[PDB]
Amino acid sequence: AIFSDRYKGQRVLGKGSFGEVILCKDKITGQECAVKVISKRQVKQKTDKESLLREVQLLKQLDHPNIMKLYEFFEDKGYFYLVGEVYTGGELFDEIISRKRFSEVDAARIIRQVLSGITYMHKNKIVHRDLKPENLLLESKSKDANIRIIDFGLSTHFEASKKMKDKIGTAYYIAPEVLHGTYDEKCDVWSTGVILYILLSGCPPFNGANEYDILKKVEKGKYTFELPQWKKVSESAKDLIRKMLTYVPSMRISARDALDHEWIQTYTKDVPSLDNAILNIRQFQGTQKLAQAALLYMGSKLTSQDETKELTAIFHKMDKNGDGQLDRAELIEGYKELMRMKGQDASMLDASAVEHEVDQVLDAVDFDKNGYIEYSEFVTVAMDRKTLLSRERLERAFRMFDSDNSGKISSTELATIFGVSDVDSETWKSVLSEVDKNNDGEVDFDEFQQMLLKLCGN
Ligand SMILES: CC(C)COc1ccc2cc(-c3nn(CC4CCN(C)CC4)c4ncnc(N)c34)ccc2c1
Repeated sequence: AIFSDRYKGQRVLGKGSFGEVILCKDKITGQECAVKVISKRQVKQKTDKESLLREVQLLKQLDHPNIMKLYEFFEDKGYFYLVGEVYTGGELFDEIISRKRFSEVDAARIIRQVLSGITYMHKNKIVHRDLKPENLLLESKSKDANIRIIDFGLSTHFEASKKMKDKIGTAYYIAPEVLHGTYDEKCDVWSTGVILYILLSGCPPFNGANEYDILKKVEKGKYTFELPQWKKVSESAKDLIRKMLTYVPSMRISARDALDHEWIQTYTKDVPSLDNAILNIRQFQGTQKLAQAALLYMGSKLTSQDETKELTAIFHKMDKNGDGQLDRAELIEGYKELMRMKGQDASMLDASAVEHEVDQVLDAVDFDKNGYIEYSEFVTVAMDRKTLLSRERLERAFRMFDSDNSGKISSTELATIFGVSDVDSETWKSVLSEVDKNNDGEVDFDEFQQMLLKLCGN
């Protein structure tokens, strides 16, 4: 069975752990699904084929309201196609920051759902290991929507990326025992404890100016509740967090036992709003998403340098007599040749999607698609479109982060952003000196963009 014989791509949702995720549709039944596409060249398997196939077969039979439903699995020479149920509510934290109030009742209802999901998967001997806020999706845009946990089962069968653009926001949530090599299902309880701590305070329990500093704190395992906003929080919530953030996993509370904890029993069956927490989460989230967007922008610029020259070289080879003109079918053949090697665009997984993409570029530049075309102009527009989309994505993240609409990001804020982005301190300061030549101690959007261009060799 071939994935593209059955499914057509609608639109790219985004890059998640291990691969890009595409909204797809069954060509016969019209069923919509969310397909995670793992490139075999970029991601290495940890287990054999026997093991992976059996896991998939088990997962397809499992069913729980707080776990993503898996429908199908496909494999070809280059990729794995993981076909799951599509959820439309987005990431939990993105919904949380938009609401006016947030209490321990809201938090307890959220955590009960997470613990219920984890409990169920643990009964079936499946461990997540990489549990974090971006793995908590809302089933729909409804106010009361269930949480659906994504990526259960993946870490067991695939090695994680070492690229920082993939490792953003991982260090806060990882259990200490995962760092040293001996771990079991209890690591998921630790990660949920970290998430709970953040839900109630808006600040990570283990924090630092860069990834390795965060990991050092995690490894020591020590945290406190001495921040002012913990005065608002019930002792039972702090007691549960303690039990989930117990260092020795054998002494740490199980997921199933946490469901029976006083705090869950009291607050899920009077309570003020955690206003300081929601403000801190908004800053946390904003900071995290801008760091991610920065890395993705820089990644997109490098992909463009690579793809522009490769696409030009492919068409040069095709252009036999060398007059620079190729027809639409040839442009498709060359663009296929390109996306064939590169694992960048997952929405270009079959010939039909490539035909469509080529037509969109020709329609943008007002070139007639039924005659011969100046390929060098096609390349420029095809790449400039991606450059523009990348620029616009970054800008939206910049505006989101700039919550007072000042138009600026301060040096203190840059340190925070670049710290999360794990860009070396003297490196970004060096680039800031290049861009900020009046010692303003702040950058507008274009200046920020220029700093990022200088941080990826431009
Ligand atoms: C074979 C199993 C162990 C895992 O298989 C799957 C299959 C589909 C998946 C789909 C997603 C997924 N990922 N995403 C979107 C993320 C993609 C990146 N953006 C920036 C943030 C959200 C989804 N949105 C709606 N529904 C979904 N199911 C997803 C995540 C993990 C998945 C794992």
